[PDB]
Amino acid sequence: TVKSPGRVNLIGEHTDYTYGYVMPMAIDLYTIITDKVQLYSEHFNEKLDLTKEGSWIDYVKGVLWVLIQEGYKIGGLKKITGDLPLGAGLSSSASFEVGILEVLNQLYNLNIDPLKKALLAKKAENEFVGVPCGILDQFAVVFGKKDNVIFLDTQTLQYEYIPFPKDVSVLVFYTGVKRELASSEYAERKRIAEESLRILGKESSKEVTEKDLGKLPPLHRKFFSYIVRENARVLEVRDALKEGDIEKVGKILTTAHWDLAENYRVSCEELDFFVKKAMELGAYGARLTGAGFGGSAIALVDKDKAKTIGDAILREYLAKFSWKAKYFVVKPSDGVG
Ligand SMILES: Nc1ncnc2c1ncn2[C@@H]1O[C@H](COP(=O)(O)OP(=O)(O)O)[C@@H](O)[C@H]1O
Ligand SMILES: OC[C@H]1O[C@H](O)[C@H](O)[C@@H](O)[C@H]1O
Ligand SMILES: [Mg+2]
Repeated sequence: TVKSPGRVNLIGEHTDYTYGYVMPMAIDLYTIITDKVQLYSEHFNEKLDLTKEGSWIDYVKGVLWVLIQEGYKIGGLKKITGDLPLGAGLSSSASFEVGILEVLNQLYNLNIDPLKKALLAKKAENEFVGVPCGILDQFAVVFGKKDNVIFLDTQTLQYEYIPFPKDVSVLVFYTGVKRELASSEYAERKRIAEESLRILGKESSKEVTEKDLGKLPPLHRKFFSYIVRENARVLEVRDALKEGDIEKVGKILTTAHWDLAENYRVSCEELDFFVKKAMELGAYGARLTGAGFGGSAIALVDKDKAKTIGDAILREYLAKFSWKAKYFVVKPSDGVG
């Protein structure tokens, strides 16, 4: 049996597709996997000689395809339970991918080293399932460590563990919203960023200057100016956190949210409602997490106060919107084990 965590991004959003900085954490809500390929998906109540079908099994088929293309000698396997909500923005995708991968890693004794576990799970999701996405999710879910977040330079895969204060909790709030446009909006942001680097002669958003941004056209400059600003915030969250100044960390997430919401235009009414309400109830800061357009948000909150805050925002939110929102008081966790 294998426990694969989900994940949350502390700071550094829409940054990995230009090879900038990122600071995920694995969280303590999991996927749990228990001759041919025949699996029971407990959530769905349901299913080597490798076609896409249009169903969830496609994540399973993409990992075996990716191990085989790489030459590993594996076989089949014969149940999936879990805490983790699907489609919430807590990357059940990556949890499931690398949970499957590590079952094979353990059984068929592949002794695959961690960073390849992540790069392998991400190729399965990019090439097999049709879904674009940097290394954020797979890395977090594999490299998570107990009382830590992971600073990652995604250009160079150079990472650093930074203790997250034990008397501070990350409040995860799932809005219940998954907008249908989210997918093509992600790809547009991504298309536009790729183009910007290309116009500028640059290879990463770490390199980009004030005079560089002046050379981009209106929308490209609006979108890329945000990324250059996040990169800087990540570095500032990095120092703040290593001094245990969680109030500075919190102020920075807050700035980040409104830069995301106004400029990169990937927030929505209900993420903003959560952030606004978190701040009326004493949070250090709060901010959407993941792609945007719905999904989940985080608030930094004292541990002793977290359930009272969450319950307050939940009821406040459920009076305003009809979606099935949930929240979780979450602990930074170990990656796949
Ligand atoms: N426990 C699971 N059992 C079966 N399928 C799963 C499981 N976890 C994730 N999945 C599959 O992965 C998808 C997760 O979707 P995704 O678009 O990446 O949203 P999220 O960001 O939460 O991962 C689900 O739709 C489902 O097809
Ligand atoms: O930072 C936002 C985030 O959006 C999605 O979650 C992708 O899977 C990530 O790679 C990253 O781009
Ligand atoms: Mg996902």
